Amino acid sequence: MLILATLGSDKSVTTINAILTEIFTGLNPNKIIIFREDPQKKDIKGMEKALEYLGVNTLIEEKVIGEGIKLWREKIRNEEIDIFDITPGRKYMALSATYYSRAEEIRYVYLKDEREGYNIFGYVPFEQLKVINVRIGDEIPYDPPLTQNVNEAESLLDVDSLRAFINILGLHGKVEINGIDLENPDQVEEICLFRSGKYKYEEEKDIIKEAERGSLFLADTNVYIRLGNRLRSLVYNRKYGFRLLSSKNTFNELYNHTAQDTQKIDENKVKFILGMLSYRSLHVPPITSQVRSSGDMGLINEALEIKKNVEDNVVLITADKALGLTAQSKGLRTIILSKVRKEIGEWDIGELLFCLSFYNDYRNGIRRMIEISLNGSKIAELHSYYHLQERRVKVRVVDKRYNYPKILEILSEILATA
Amino acid sequence: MLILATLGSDKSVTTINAILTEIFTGLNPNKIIIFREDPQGMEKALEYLGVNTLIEEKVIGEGIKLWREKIRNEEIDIFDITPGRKYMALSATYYSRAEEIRYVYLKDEREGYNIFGYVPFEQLKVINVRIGDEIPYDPPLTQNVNEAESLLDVDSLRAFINILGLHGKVEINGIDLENPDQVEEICLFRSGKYKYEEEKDIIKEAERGSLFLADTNVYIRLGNRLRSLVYNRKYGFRLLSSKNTFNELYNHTADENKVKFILGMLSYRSLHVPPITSQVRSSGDMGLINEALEIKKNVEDNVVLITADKALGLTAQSKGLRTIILSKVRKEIGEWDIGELLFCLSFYNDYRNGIRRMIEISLNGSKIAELHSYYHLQERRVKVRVVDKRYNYPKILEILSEILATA
Amino acid sequence: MLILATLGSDKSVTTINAILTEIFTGLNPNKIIIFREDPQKKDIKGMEKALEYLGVNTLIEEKVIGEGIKLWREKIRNEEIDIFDITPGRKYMALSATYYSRAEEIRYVYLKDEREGYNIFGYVPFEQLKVINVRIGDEIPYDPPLTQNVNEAESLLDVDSLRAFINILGLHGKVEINGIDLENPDQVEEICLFRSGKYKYEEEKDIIKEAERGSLFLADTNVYIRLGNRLRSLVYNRKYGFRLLSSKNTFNELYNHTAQDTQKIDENKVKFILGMLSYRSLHVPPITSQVRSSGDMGLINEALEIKKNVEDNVVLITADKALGLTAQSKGLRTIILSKVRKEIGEWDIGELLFCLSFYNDYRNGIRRMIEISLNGSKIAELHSYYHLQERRVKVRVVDKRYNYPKILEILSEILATA
Amino acid sequence: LILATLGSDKSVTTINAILTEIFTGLNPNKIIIFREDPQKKDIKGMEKALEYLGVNTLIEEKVIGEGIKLWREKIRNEEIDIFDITPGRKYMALSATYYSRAEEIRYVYLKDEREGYNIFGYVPFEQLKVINVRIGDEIPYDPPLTQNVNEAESLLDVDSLRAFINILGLHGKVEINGIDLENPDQVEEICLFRSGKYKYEEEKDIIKEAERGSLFLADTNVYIRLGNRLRSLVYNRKYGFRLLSSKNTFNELYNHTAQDENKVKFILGMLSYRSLHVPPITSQVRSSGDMGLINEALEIKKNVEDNVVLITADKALGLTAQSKGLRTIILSKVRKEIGEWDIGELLFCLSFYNDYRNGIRRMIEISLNGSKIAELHSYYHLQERRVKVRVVDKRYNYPKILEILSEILATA
RNA sequence: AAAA
RNA sequence: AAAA
Repeated sequence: MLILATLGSDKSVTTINAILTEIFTGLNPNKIIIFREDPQKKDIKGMEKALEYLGVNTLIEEKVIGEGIKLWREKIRNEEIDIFDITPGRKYMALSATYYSRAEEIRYVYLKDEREGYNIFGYVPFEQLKVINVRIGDEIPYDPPLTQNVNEAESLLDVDSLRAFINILGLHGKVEINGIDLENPDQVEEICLFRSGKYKYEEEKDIIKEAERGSLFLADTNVYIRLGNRLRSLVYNRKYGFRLLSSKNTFNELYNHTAQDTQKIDENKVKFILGMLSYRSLHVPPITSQVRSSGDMGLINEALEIKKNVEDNVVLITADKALGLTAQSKGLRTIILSKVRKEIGEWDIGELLFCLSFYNDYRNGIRRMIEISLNGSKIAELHSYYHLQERRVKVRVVDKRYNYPKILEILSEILATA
Repeated sequence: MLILATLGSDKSVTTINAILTEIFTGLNPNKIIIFREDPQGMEKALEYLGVNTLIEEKVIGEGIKLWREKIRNEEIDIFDITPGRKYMALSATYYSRAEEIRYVYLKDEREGYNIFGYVPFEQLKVINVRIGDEIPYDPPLTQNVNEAESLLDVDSLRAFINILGLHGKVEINGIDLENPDQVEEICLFRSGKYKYEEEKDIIKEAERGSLFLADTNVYIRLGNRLRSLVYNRKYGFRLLSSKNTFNELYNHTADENKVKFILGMLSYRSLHVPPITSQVRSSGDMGLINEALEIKKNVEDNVVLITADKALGLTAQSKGLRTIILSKVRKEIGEWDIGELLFCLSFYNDYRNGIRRMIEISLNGSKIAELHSYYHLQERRVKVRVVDKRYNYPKILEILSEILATA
Repeated sequence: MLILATLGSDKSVTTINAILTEIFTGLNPNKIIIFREDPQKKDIKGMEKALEYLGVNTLIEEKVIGEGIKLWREKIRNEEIDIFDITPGRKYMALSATYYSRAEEIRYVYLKDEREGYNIFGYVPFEQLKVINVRIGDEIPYDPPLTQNVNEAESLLDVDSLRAFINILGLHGKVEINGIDLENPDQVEEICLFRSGKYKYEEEKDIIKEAERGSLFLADTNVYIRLGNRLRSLVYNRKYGFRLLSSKNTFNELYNHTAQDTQKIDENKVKFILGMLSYRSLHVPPITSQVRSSGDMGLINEALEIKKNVEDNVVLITADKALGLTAQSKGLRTIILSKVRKEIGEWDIGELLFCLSFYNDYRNGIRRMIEISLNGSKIAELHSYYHLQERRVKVRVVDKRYNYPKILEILSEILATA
Repeated sequence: LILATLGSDKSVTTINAILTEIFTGLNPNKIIIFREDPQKKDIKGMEKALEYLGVNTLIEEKVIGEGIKLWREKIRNEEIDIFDITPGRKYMALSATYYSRAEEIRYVYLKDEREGYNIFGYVPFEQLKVINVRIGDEIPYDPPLTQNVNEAESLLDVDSLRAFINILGLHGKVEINGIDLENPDQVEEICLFRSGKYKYEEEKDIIKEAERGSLFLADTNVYIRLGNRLRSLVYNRKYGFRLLSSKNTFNELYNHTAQDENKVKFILGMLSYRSLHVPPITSQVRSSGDMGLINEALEIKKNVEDNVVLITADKALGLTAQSKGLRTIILSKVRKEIGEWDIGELLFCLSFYNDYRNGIRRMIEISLNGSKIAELHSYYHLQERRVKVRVVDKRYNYPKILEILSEILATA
């Protein structure tokens, strides 16, 4: 009997996430109505299956109306509706619904920081997302449903959906990461913590500042190892573009530690492999052909040769103080990653889990299982995935009541078709 | 007595454009009140439109309850609820003292969030949210604008044409595109008025996450439209900066052919930080294919070659290289870039082998402004000299571009 | 109000083609019922839109009955069916329908040669596919509808669908191919005729026979040029596998005419490019390097080296007599393609149009247009597509009443989801 | 006492429909095969095969010809007790259900049709239901013993040995003795992967990439451990067989077999390699090592349109390949197959290993309810893929029948 | 669409 | 069209 209505945007994600957020306040609709201006490109019944996995069976009817305000007037008014979410869609659609829907309740999902919007459901932490009764103005709490009838335990999750998994799980209690000893991380584990942003260098903000000034960058090996994918944002400036040059010396050092032979894997090969993959994620290998191993003087000399031949200032980025001093002596702008700070704000938990799953799936010695637990009990385990371009991790859920990755997997497929 | 109100969003572009759209329906308010959610040359631009108004920014704070009680404490005639959050628009249309609530309806939102006038005004409808009828445009003339010359980017020049079009027939004089010489035909492709069918193949390959290398002619003819063709949401900018193409563009840029390769190098630098670190030293057909093969051998990504040369493309395909060959042409039946066309035609005009000629914009047969090529180290502008002081909108678009750049 | 019911098999293609064959007998249902023993793994959506372009505009419903002949007993008995098609699905399912259905007609689609089945709709010529009333035994003739409300002129068609387009169009009258003098083809046009199977060499039967004996083949350039993709079937048996070795001499000759430089395109460059593409579709380029051997003796000398170091018999294939005689004087078994045969049976019309579109799109002089005309009236034009692995031809329909490629394009997307 | 069935163009369906009915306890004197086309069997040891089952029968073939009308005419007069309609076209099955003199119409229902069209007994009989279509009762299996054989020895392919186990399982508990797989040594672990009893988690990635049209190169350990199961993993209906024959892998396999302990794996790998590939004799690659395989993959990647993927069981090699831009599938994680796997492949692998084990030679035996039935012996031939089965219990010599059945279907 |  |  319960009818839940909403508005159908050209964006699929807002309409989807508005419906999904409402289901997480305990509501169990039996019919969902999507009022549309224009027909939708193509939807799927996978929304029905994803809702089914949350204990909800519902008919999903789309009603196409058109542009007219009076046409929206009439069809909204004489439609039997119990709850009406108005977060998606144009402003005139929400106005028409609010004033003229016969709904008992009209609701609105309030996202304080819109910069975190338009991502997979659960990506934004649920403390920063508010469901509001627009008629009274009251924050309305989340009642997170459990998963049901989920036959498949394994799913493939990207970094954003892995973080969404943690946030959705966090509605039920305390989520914890097992397999990492946060008080005594080894060399690679410390590297993964920097790569995820849990630990940062204060001088990263100097990289941002120099990017605004339009300088060009060259980085040594450890910048790629420790900053990882986060280096892309630091060196990108909206007005000047991608300022990081593809250092020949840095690639040569990464190549010599990873590609010359099939040496057995120890901690230092995993560390240099993390740098090599991060380097490849940002640059095509500039070395079409060259093999020369210098390390310290090589990067400085490469920066000097570039300095002589471009108008822009060349800033050298390194985590090595001795190299940084030598570069400054030869007249080079330098950013030395030295000051560690632990992040109290936002960081990439998904990236950390990706990095740790990669480390433990290929390390020598006594490896560890990377697991996610809720209120002390194990919920899922994590395994690396071969495909490095469409980056996924394999989540095996050991608790049938909390298999949100399967829903997130289906939702990711819906979002990807757009 | 006449007071116009709107909402203050985190974007300045929506609040600004909502005010200007309302003014362009004939409105001349004395007070403009912007109801904001937090403490965040506009008055000069409204001055240039004959509007002498007080712009007051009234902060209410977060919460729908705070708005339900404070939005009423003001006298308003016309409230435009287009910008801002939904709940801010919700309470404003229900608890304001406004005789008229309006909404600037954007038919296609992908054209939004630009400078005022960028959207063609046939796609922009001002409506009263209670009746729903279209409110016709009553475009004001420019007043007290004494400086005739302005510097406009490619989008502002398009906005000038559209705003001028509200007054009548807009024409360009000094160009005959029939029999487009080599450069003229190129400017048509750069502007998008003429397009290659195989541009869809670039879009399709970009959706699949391929990397691209393009020859010199692709940068020349596709221009900066390459930016949207090779950009995918999932993987981003898929066009590699070919060292072979840069070498050939640098060599030619070291006078009809010179225009071609300056246009190509301009687009290249606007799309790429040049590949300074690459050791490739070739500047020919086989150099491009061989550069593509070397990249293909060493990267995870799929490599696709873009060329406008059948002989190159067929040779590349004979070496196992997936290739997009721009051959077949279609006349665009929808949107293209008049500003890019005029920027391109202005640059050519100064270096034509014939006699110097003037490109001008006219309204209903009467000359409005002239377009002059302007060269700066970094900026990409055209100098517009308005000779009809009633239509000196470039001065206003110049001011608005400044305010948007402050973002 | 026609309710056309049918059986739903694990194959979607047998279901899909059964409905479409019924609708090409004038039938215009408003409801279509699919009876299922199992719920379909996939979920078809464009099946409705395909029928809308044929002016049908029906409902589709999947009745899941399950295992058991009584369960198929009862749930078929109390269901209103006018016309029932029993072509798809298990035999027990058809028996339940032809026994306990209140259907007026019960229809079977008879396919004489099954080997041409399970393909895109319209692939088998409609003169080899019969619609039969099971009660009477009589052959209901075809009433091919036209296309309605389809304004997207352009479509992308694979080889099979292109031949299906011709067969569907042939239901209305004389289908002709414009842009080629069939009786006076030029060098490349003659090559396309052999590649398409319109003309064959009688000695192709010798290739099949020597394959069944487990011989190994070396083929010169003209074999790849003139036989094209048809060569794959000729050199393959289920027992001994793919018998064609990747000749180093043939690739060198193909490379020198196509890849050594960016020479302008004339007839001969197109001819050798067709050979190079065919060669690449059958072998990995064997020479990791160069040997700079090209001509008559190179292939024979290559065949002699292989013969002296491999146990299986080595058979040279060529279309050049002088090379063929020279090889036999050196003690090599040789298959010489000399005797032409015009195909009175089945050949590959889609491949011919592919080959001609490629030739005319990268041609030399006067711009010839490849068109498909019906009853003298231009129906569509053809253009080449960049992607050689997923092979397509761009079809532009100039007649809104015959835009079957859009339906075949939609159906192809459904078939690919398997 | 007359059994009828339909004659399809495929011999296997008509044959297996007859054999399944015999295994529901039927002992006919006359079998009628109703056909549509003038074709025949061209030879049949079916009477000899059925004679070994205690079925002294005559097999008759009635040609009718295309048409629903002709079928309706010629079916009523035929006196038949049991008619099976599983093979053939629908219409021939449709007429034989409505216009036949048979008192009982039956249908052999196969749960997963992907397992069909194989030698009789290949499908586990739990998946095979004989159904009377009038009511719908499942008819229980009543398997006949073997009579009048006197030839103990047979040569069976992998699929017949599996068919032997399944048919023998209708009489109760089948066990394999002389084999202890727990505590698996190096070769025993290999045989378990080849048979599919243990599978790699990353085999799913091979399927995924194959559906996307990728080309594959594999190192030596993939051929050794995956064996002939590679044929299914690297085959896609849209693009075909996607595994390139690596010259680096062939050189390593050739060096270890053509010029003992631990040589068993490399023979097994080479047998799988040749079964999947015509050896790349035309390739000029001469390396036989880790870097050689990666470098061969790079040169192919550079020169071909297809995406190139490397398969290896060596993490150090795979991580090196990934460092060079190569997309790599690394087989590392193991799952115990909860479902179907190849018992015949395991026994073929273990039999071959048995002749070269250390210390004592142990004989592999198959038993029924604790009683020995047959022994498995390795047999060597140039193009065989055969095992030698000596049945010691006259009552259960189904290999002899399967040998005859393998011959009939071989002429396909 | 001749063990779906 | 989660602050045109």
